[PDB]
Amino acid sequence: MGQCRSANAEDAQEFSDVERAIETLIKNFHQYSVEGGKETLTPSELRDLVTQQLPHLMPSNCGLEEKIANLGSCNDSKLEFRSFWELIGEAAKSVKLERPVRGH
Amino acid sequence: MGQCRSANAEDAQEFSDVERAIETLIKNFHQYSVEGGKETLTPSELRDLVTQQLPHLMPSNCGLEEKIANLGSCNDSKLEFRSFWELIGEAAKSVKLERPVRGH
Repeated sequence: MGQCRSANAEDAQEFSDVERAIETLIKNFHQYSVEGGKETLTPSELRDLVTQQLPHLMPSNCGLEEKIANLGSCNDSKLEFRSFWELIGEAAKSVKLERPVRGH
Repeated sequence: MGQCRSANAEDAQEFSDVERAIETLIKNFHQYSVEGGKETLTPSELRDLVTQQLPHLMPSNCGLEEKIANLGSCNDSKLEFRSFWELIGEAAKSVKLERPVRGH
C-alpha cells in the first residue's frame, strides 16, 4: 500500500499486560479496514480477516456470512470500529480464562 | 472452595496474535475478582487494578473514582464479568491506532 507507512503506536509495548492487550485487538481492526476506508469494515474484508484471525473461535467450517448477518443492520453509519469490538464481546463468551466449573 | 490459582492457556502460543490477546486481556478480570468471587467485581479491586495496570489509560490526576462512577448505575444485578467488559468499551473510546480517521 502507498509510498509511506506510520511508526507511532504501531507496536504499543510501554503498557501493562492488559493495557497493551486491548491495543493489540484494536490494531487488528485498523490493519483490515482498507476497503471500508479506515472509517469502517466492509463485509467482504470481514469475511477475509475471520478465516485468518479466528481458527480456535470461528473456522471456515460454517459460512462467515452469519457474522455479516448480525452487524449489517446499520445503513447510515455502517461498520465503525465498535462493530469490530462487539464481535469480540461475542468471542469472550466462548474464550476466557479456563476455570474449574467455568461459571454459575 | 480453596485458594488454588491453576488454569489453562496460561502461556498461550498457538493462537493468532489477536486471539491470544482476548485471553491475555480478560485474564486480568479472573486475576483481580478476589472479593468478586471470580465471577463479579468490587470498587476497591477496581481502584487497585486501574492505578497499577491502567497507568496510561486512566491516571490518578483524573480521579480513579470516575471508572467506579461508570459502573455505579447498576446495582440490582450486582457486578458481573459483563460489567468489567462494559468498561473496556470506554477504554477503546480513549485508545486507538495513531493514524488519521480514528472516528468522528
